[PDB]
Amino acid sequence: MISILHYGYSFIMLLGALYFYLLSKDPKGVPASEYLIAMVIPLWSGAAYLSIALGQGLFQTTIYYARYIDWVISTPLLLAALALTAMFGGKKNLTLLFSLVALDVFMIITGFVADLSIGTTKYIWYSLGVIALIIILVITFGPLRRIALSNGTRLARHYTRVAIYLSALWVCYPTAWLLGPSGLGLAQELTEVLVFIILPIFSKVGFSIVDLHGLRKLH
Amino acid sequence: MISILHYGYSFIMLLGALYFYLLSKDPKGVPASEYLIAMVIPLWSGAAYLSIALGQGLFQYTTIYYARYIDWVISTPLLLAALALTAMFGGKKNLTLLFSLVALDVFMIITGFVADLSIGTTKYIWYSLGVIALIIILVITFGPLRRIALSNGTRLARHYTRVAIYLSALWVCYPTAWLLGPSGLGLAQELTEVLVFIILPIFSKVGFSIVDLHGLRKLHQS
Amino acid sequence: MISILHYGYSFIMLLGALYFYLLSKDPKGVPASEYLIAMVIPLWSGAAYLSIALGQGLFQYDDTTIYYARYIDWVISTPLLLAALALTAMFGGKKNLTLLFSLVALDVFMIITGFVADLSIGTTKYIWYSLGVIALIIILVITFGPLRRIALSNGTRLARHYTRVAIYLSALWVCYPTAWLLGPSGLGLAQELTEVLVFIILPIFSKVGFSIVDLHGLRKLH
Ligand SMILES: CCCCCCCC/C=C/CCCCCCCC(=O)O
Ligand SMILES: CCCCCCCC/C=C/CCCCCCCC(=O)O
Ligand code: NA
Ligand code: NA
Ligand code: NA
Repeated sequence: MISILHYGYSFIMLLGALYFYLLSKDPKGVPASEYLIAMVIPLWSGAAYLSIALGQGLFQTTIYYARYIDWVISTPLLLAALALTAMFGGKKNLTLLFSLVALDVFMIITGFVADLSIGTTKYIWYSLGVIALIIILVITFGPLRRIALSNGTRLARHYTRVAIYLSALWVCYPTAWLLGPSGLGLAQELTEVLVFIILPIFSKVGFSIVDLHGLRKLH
Repeated sequence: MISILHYGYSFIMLLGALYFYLLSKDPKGVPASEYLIAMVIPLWSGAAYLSIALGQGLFQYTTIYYARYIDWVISTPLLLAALALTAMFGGKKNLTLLFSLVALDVFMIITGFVADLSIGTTKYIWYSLGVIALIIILVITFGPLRRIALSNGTRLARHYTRVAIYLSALWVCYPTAWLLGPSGLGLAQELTEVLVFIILPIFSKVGFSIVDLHGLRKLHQS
Repeated sequence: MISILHYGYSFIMLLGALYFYLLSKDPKGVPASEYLIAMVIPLWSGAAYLSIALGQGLFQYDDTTIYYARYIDWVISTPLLLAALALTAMFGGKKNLTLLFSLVALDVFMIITGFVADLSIGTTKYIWYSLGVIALIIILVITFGPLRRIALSNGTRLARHYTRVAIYLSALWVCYPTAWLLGPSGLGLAQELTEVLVFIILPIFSKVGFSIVDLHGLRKLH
């Protein structure tokens, strides 16, 4: 079951990538950079999840290490997408964007180190990752939202919608991680696998459908 | 012999790097970034192949020359950056297209490494994903990236076309050698593969940048 | 004691990061990028040294302990430190990102040769070490030559600040390979505990000390 769920996920990622590629050819005022980011996220994730489907991107708790290889690239790119949405039609703040990238890469590395750790040490690393996530959300709903508001009512309305979308999904990851085999071990592996199949379909493909459709409608 | 071939390779990389350094001191309208990229590629490749010469950048698994992937994951995106910057010479940069090539290329090299670690059907899935990435890189090279070159005038576009064809002819030899040698079908012997992955990169790295830098320098006015 | 020294270091990195965050809130003409770099350096280093304090970021190898988390630290914190130095030289003028990325490439190479030297034994170790020292010498040539000439092109006052931080950085930087060679990774003349103390005290000055000196001096131009 675990193998065919990962093959299915990789196929959905490939269809999302092809959809974003088709949109890119009639871009309706959205810069090519947004289409490139929207394609890299699912292709990279698709490849990492294909490695799990093939029996390769895990070692035996089972550590699904290919998830961290995925997220360490896909998650900073998602925050770049969200930052570029806030900045659409205005000056870029690349400092703020790279602040999110740095927090996010740190967050994913702490999760990988937490997974390889035992006891108190595990929850130290996990806590540092959660703190990085809180700072990401403070930026999202604070200074980054203020840039979105500076770019007019329609853009700020779209940004708010994708900020809530992204944030609601993002808080689910560390919650599932803590409940599952990597943390307290209350949730079963098969549950956790389905959560880390379904959540990222929404976080990667769903998010960029919502984001690119909104930005395109501003044309 | 395999150790000595890697030492010789590393020495040629050093000479190439020092030659590009010397050109950089009299740049003839070529920006400093082209000289930097042309130096990093052979110095990085030189270090990676030195590790193979010393017996460190390889392991038994059949021998995996893993230091080749450490080499290519840096030197190959930089070579595509060089090609892209040639297409954009005298005109506006399209860094979105440049980074598209980087992303495709890093993915291609990683699928190679994973293919080398794999056995059976799995090996050929990773290899095929790498080949698809290469095909897209060549579609970009001869389609949108060439249209940028054509926008920068006749002489630049002629040079771009020479460099693009030179790169493409060498680049298709890599996955061809991979598939024929011990990592794939095991038709060619280890030594044969080693010599191909010594001689190809001398032309791909040092050769490419000699052609590219000389062609850009010739466009210089006074 | 080694564990407690690392906990104390991480705490000092966190206090430094918080000080730079507080300065960033009233920035006095210094761009946000300088404050971000000044925060990332100590947070990253603090995390890497936390892994040593917890007993994770080290292993036994040749009957000696490799503090591998130092190289994880330095491969990110050291290129950021050179970026901070380069941005100081360019303050009030056109950026030279080519020269900045030249220093980043040299620096990342230098740290990687150190890591490989640490994993090596005999002649091989000193080959890798020597390549990293060559990279450091080139970094220092850049720092006191072309990068200082950029600082001089941004006027007397900026160039005086640049020269101060260039000397500060360089004096600490030459200590690292010196300690490395004397200590258990090299000749084994200095004891493990001495090398641990050196690689605690030096980085407090290199990371937090450097950004205090750099940011105070830039803020005073306001
Ligand atoms: C945890 C990994 C650490 C990686 C560090 C990455 C971030 C630090 C680097 C600095 C980025 C600064 C960006 C400068 C852009 C200025 C232009 C602008 O603000 O629009
Ligand atoms: C050892 C690993 C090497 C990794 C770093 C490689 C860096 C090579 C890339 C070149 C960057 C070019 C900088 C862009 C130039 C813009 C114009 C300028 O301000 O000079
Ligand atoms: Na976006
Ligand atoms: Na070029
Ligand atoms: Na600075």
